[PDB]
Amino acid sequence: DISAADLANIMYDHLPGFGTAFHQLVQVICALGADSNSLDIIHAEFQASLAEGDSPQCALIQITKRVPIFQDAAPPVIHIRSRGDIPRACQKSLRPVPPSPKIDRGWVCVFQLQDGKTLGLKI
Repeated sequence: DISAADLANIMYDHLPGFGTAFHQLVQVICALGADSNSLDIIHAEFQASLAEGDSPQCALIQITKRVPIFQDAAPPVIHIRSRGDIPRACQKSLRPVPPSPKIDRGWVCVFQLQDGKTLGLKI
């Protein structure tokens, strides 16, 4: 079996840019998949509807819609020290967090500052 880190780097390589929301989503998919022994499934859903099939971003989103661990799953909260600790490329994807945010509905994660303020990352 493939490690979360390795599968992540494989995914990163298909992604335009750096530190985008889709990067953050890769990190979320690989973490949550690892917690569930689903990295196999995920790796294959990424390749199956990769070619062709969908764009890499679309293979990612399709993973959050098709792979069972993500259905009705709340986005993970990531605690950060400052508003600066959010990758610049994520800035144009940040939104206020609504009630009951869902990963399969596009919410990558929720950034929780020290002041208590939250910023949601949406794809």
